[PDB]
Amino acid sequence: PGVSVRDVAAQDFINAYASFLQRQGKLEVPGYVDIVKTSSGNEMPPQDAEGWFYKRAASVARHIYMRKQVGVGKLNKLYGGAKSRGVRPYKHIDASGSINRKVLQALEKIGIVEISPKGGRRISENGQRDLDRIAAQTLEEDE
Amino acid sequence: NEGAIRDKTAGRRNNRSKDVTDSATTKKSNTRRATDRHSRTGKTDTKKKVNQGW
Amino acid sequence: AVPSVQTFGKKKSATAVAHVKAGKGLIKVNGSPITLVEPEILRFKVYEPLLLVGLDKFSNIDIRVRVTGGGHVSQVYAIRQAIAKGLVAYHQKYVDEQSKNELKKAFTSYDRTLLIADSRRPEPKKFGGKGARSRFQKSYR
Amino acid sequence: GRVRTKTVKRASKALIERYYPKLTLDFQTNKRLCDEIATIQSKRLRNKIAGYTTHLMKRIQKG
Amino acid sequence: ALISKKRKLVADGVFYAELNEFFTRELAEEGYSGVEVRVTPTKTEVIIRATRTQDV
Amino acid sequence: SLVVQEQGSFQHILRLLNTNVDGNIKIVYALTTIKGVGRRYSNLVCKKADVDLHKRAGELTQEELERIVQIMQNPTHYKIPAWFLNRQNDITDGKDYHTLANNVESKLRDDLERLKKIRAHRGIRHFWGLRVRGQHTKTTGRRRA
Amino acid sequence: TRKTPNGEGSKTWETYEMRIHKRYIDLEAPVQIVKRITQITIEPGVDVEVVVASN
Amino acid sequence: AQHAVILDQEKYDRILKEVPTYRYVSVSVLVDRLKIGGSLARIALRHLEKEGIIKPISKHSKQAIYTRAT
Amino acid sequence: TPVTLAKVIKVLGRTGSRGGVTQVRVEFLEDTSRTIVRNVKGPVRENDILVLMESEREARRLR
Amino acid sequence: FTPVVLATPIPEEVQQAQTEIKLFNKWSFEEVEVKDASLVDYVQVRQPIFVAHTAGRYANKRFRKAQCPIIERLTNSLMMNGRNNGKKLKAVRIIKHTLDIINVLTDQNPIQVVVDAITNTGPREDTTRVGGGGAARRQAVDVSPLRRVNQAIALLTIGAREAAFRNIKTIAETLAEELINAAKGSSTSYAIKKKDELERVAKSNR
RNA sequence: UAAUUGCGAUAACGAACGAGACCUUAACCUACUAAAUAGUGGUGCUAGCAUUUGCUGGUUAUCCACUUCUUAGAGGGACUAUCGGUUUCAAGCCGAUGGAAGUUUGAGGCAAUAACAGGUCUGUGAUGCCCUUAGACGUUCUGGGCCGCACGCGCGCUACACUGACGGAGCCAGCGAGUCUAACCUUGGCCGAGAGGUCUUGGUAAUCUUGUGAAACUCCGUCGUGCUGGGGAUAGAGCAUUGUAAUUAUUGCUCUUCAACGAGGAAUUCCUAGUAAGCGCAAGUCAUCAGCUUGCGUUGAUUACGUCCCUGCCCUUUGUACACACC
Ligand SMILES: [Mg+2]
Ligand SMILES: [Mg+2]
Ligand SMILES: [Mg+2]
Ligand SMILES: [Mg+2]
Ligand SMILES: [Mg+2]
Ligand SMILES: [Mg+2]
Ligand SMILES: [Mg+2]
Ligand SMILES: [Mg+2]
Ligand SMILES: [Mg+2]
Ligand SMILES: [Mg+2]
Ligand SMILES: [Mg+2]
Ligand SMILES: [Mg+2]
Ligand SMILES: [Mg+2]
Ligand SMILES: [Mg+2]
Ligand SMILES: [Mg+2]
Ligand SMILES: [Mg+2]
Ligand SMILES: [Mg+2]
Ligand SMILES: [Mg+2]
Ligand SMILES: [Mg+2]
Repeated sequence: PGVSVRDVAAQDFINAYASFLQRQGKLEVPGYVDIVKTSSGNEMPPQDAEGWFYKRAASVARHIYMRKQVGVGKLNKLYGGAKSRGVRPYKHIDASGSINRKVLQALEKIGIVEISPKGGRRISENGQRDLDRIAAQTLEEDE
Repeated sequence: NEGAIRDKTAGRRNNRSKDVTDSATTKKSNTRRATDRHSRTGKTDTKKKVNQGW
Repeated sequence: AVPSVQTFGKKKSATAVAHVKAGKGLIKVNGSPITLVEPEILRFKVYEPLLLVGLDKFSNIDIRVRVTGGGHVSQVYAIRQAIAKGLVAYHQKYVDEQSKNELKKAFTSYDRTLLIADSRRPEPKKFGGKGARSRFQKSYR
Repeated sequence: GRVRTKTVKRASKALIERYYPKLTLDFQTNKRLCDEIATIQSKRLRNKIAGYTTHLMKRIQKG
Repeated sequence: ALISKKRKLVADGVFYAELNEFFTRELAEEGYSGVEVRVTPTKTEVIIRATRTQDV
Repeated sequence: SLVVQEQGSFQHILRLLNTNVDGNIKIVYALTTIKGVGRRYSNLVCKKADVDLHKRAGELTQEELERIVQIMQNPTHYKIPAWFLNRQNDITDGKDYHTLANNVESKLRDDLERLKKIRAHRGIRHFWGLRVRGQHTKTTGRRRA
Repeated sequence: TRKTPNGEGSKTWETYEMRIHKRYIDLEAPVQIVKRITQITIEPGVDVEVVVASN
Repeated sequence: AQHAVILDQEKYDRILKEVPTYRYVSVSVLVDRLKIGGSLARIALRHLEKEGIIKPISKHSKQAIYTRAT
Repeated sequence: TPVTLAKVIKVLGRTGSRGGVTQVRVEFLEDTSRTIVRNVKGPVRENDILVLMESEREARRLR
Repeated sequence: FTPVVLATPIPEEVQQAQTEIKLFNKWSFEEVEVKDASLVDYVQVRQPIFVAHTAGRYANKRFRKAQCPIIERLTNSLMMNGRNNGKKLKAVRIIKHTLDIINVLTDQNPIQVVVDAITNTGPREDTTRVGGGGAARRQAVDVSPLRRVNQAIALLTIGAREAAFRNIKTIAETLAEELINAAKGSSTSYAIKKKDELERVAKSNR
């Protein structure tokens, strides 16, 4: 009947795309994974410890598909959260500009996003191709 | 500084063992607020000087 | 150039806008079917207008809604309103009046403020406290 | 507490005093009447006066 | 030149105030009563509202 | 996940690095009772020792535990970033260390005494049992010692 | 700003404000009328600025 | 650190022979039987669901609901 | 227990120095034609129904 | 129920119970009758709703507070004690969680057990601090039905909030438990105890 | 009645300042005038998934049209309307219908006469008088201090957790501000775990930062009641930024150290609806520094809709030897 990613539930679409990249292995995972903390405003690193980068990448990829173009600073602000400054009140804090920038690289080398004009990054036409593909596969779990 | 650490009668331990002077938990002491309408000048402007000016 | 109307609905800052043309019965919100909105505990909140009037009445029309401003609840009360205000505006110009009057009747009888936009609004903070009516703490000495 | 002041009631009295061959029970035409017959400076003020000329007119018809 | 519109109008307001002060001190014995400034091309005009312009 | 069914092999409290550790608590957190290792440091070490985080300290075949120690007391050789460690750019030899359970009490004195012995204000401030980091001392800190 | 010059008394605050209204109107005209429309219609109180073509 | 952070084969069979007659069985319900702590209780809820014994009626974290088999 | 059901007839006034008490006359729905004035605690209006836990006892002004 | 599927499909179990009986989350709104003379006209059921979340103006008039769905009145009183101020979406789910638990034990629509729990813990009569001069005795009074419903909600939710505090059981589990024990007064519930001990003190001043 | 706001009684009759009116702000317009710096539909141009026409995007001008949403001009709208209760059937008040709105519509601004030995000579090149005026109480330069710590008091901040922390994931505001003779707000690309660095760029601004993707909150897991993974004081070691200068540690990051605090005595503050509380954000200050303030929006209750018991103040009545008026 036709499909996009907008027809799939926001959460479990990523959980299938996350499980996809793993099942694929063409990743370019930096290597400082399992020790990086994804934001200054966090206490502990991600609990996945083999993964969480496919999820971030899948999350990143889906976000850039939904709009015109996004940037490194734009993903630092998006995935950022509240940092408990100990005995002092909370403030918003941006996330690591290196995890995201290396997601924008490891997904562009893999063919899901291109360095768009106007600045930022655009969803590659082959990315729409792959994104709409596994999105339709999700609706076959509830068929 | 060489004498600053040497000096006994110094540091928390010494002050902690001395009684807290009662002058700490005092009051405002307020020193003349209920005498505010009673002129201490003792001068008192005269009625002629007021009628000359007003 | 097909028969089409456009309506809206505003809850406390958020304005949901809805274009209602003649179609084959789709209801999308900013990009996505109404079956996804996900605060998801209020899913039936925005389903409500589709059920007050019946699962039909949409098989000839298409609705699409975009929501700017507001908050994660402020907008959900806007889209349900812009949906029902449009279904009742589409019968204003393209169907007969007595059918349109039957819709406002079946809507306002239940009416979690479906056609009628709530007037409540955040009240200005006055100096002397952290809130609108809330005052600071005093101690008397 | 919507107690109308004297300027309202003073104007309302003075209008019914001399314009009963006008000024029916309908505030709407009474409002429009005031802007043709009286010089009021505020849309709000005029509606207050006309609404009260309308309260008095209603009860004059009744003792 | 090259100002923001916000800073511009505020800066123009200060110029009126300071201009007014300098006249209220300088033109007392002449019944000074205010000024206005007209910003045109080719000119910037100042009118001295003083009850006695023979001395001004 | 899965239902595990182990035999008497699993054992409660086990001793390493001169301290005691509860067997029946998760090992990433079980290691933290050692003075000098926290939640971050523990988590990276077990990720390096090819150890299952979902296990407890009571499991972990004795080779896993012995490996865990070897990494902790030599993080710079086992690829740990040298900004992860409690004592780097040392003030005598320049080397980067990670002082552990009883040693972390030892190096606090060595530092504190270095400041005192030098008569630096920070050391003088320590010797008086005061706050050093520059906080006001008028209103806070009344019970301590 | 607090109304008080000093610090005594309850803390009365006081907000001043100044409103800026900006209008722009596009015209396609020859050299004469623009120079005639700008030499007159001047007004003390209205900042008039006349920019030129679409770049 | 008090009784049933671990597996204990006798406890495993205790679970199988006791989930019957639990009209309500959840994370807190498994702990109240002088037995499995909340961590391994949230693992038992998926194993007792691998086949039969418990019927999922609730959804998610912070609140589980199961009922006897039918 | 002799559960007694009585319906508020009239709202009289606020008793109690604090005021949070209201004097109210009630009529029982089981064998009406007798009325008794009772003291309430919560907010009350006409045609409410008070569950008087003792049938024959009434009170008046409070301090 | 004569199904219909347009372009963006509406699910079956969704389609089904909606234009049918306009029931709760998935619970029957009919059949629920207040087992007591009054506190009808003060317990809402009929008119029915879908979830207990409503942008209603139950405040700007004295008695219009009564018209709020009693289930929603239950939720409102859940979201409090400071850290839970606001956060209605939280308690909304806690109620849905709770009703299933009430459903699980001892059948009978939980929207009916809620009606039972409320009507069983509202004190019929109470006392008040009458001055009398210095040595203030206690005057017995008959608390109105509106206060009987309000205090029933406050007592129930409080009883569950302090019980669920610092313990493995969740709010919904204790909330259900309290409502379950309060269906028919079990003498082992926080609300029944405080209700009876208010009519106990009221009885000793009569 | 919120009100010397009114009705009514009336040797008074009719009036003005102050209240009200008014003004600003937040609400209602498919009615008027419009808008490439605001946005919608259609058409080109365009990519993806489906094919049976479809669904979801890209394209500061490739054109056509429009003004619902946005914007601000001129108008309109409410007058407590209709009806019914209640009352001297007076002012009014309460209920229902309608309505964008019916608590002075909500929130403010302005605010008479008079009083105080209230505060401010440390805002002023406002000022009387007095002191001082070259070894200066002028002024500038260097350093220190206003932060100093046995303790008493006040406003706050963060918490004692499982309506929770933590980790992933969803992802939504509003009030602002932002660089000329200059270095302000800053997108984007790389380098870096982080803090940040480096190369460029848009913006004197509805145009660029910015849709300020803010925070609670929603979602799936990890933890299990244990001072525990709650809590983050204290403290050691390291790296950066602001600045001429950071030591008594301006700030930021990292690892480590992991205190008190198990809901708090007598007492006491604040508050009635988009309010309380929870939650962050912008602005002020600002080279750097918010645990402060001024505004803003987000999530959004419980309970009153009463009375004079406590307290505070107004009103008459009354006493007075007080009128510099009980200091
Ligand atoms: Mg996050
Ligand atoms: Mg965020
Ligand atoms: Mg440790
Ligand atoms: Mg318009
Ligand atoms: Mg109405
Ligand atoms: Mg004085
Ligand atoms: Mg002065
Ligand atoms: Mg100096
Ligand atoms: Mg100071
Ligand atoms: Mg203060
Ligand atoms: Mg979280
Ligand atoms: Mg490095
Ligand atoms: Mg430039
Ligand atoms: Mg912590
Ligand atoms: Mg701890
Ligand atoms: Mg408490
Ligand atoms: Mg600032
Ligand atoms: Mg300050
Ligand atoms: Mg006398």
